[PDB]
Amino acid sequence: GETTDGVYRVMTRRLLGSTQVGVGVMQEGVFHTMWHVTKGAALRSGEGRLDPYWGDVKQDLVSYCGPWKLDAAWDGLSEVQLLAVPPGERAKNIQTLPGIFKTKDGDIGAVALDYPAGTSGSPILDKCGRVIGLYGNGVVIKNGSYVSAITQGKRE
Amino acid sequence: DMYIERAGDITWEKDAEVTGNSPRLDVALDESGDFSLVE
Ligand SMILES: c1cnc2c(c1)NCCC2
Repeated sequence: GETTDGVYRVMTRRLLGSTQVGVGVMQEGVFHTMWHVTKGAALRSGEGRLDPYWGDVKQDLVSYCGPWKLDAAWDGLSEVQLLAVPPGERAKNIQTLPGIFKTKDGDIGAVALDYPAGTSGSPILDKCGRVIGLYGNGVVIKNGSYVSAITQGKRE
Repeated sequence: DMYIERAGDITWEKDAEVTGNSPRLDVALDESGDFSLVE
């Protein structure tokens, strides 16, 4: 299968035609996506198979072929870019200044950008091109708009 | 059966479209990984 670093669509042929259920990141031989995209199922890459290696429903993250490799963090001050990969559409960068999710366990950056559910797993990057988290787990605020957490895993 | 297809490189784009606001929200995260607003 294709092991080149970069952003990938996650597709299924179980439903009508070929449907994009999410997106993920290949980095250092490991595939990274949100748990709600794959539900922890195995994935195909050409004739090859990717097996889950680590996952956590509460963090809403999963890694395949090895442990979670992404460890960059939002600096709390600068604009970032969502590398949105929408269903049936070309990868596109969107720059934004994150907001904050304040929780009883600390604060997390959040991006107020609304894309189709199949865009879940798209990477959020800093100015060095490092992935600071994945887009697609968030909340719907008063005015009906979507705000995603910048969800990042731990590199053991 | 799920499969992956490459969509691009991961790089910062100079002069990308700039949008979105920056809301500061009080939220709760449950055991199922669902975020909710605390009001
Ligand atoms: C973009 C990414 N994920 C989601 C949405 C949008 N909307 C609904 C909940 C999941």
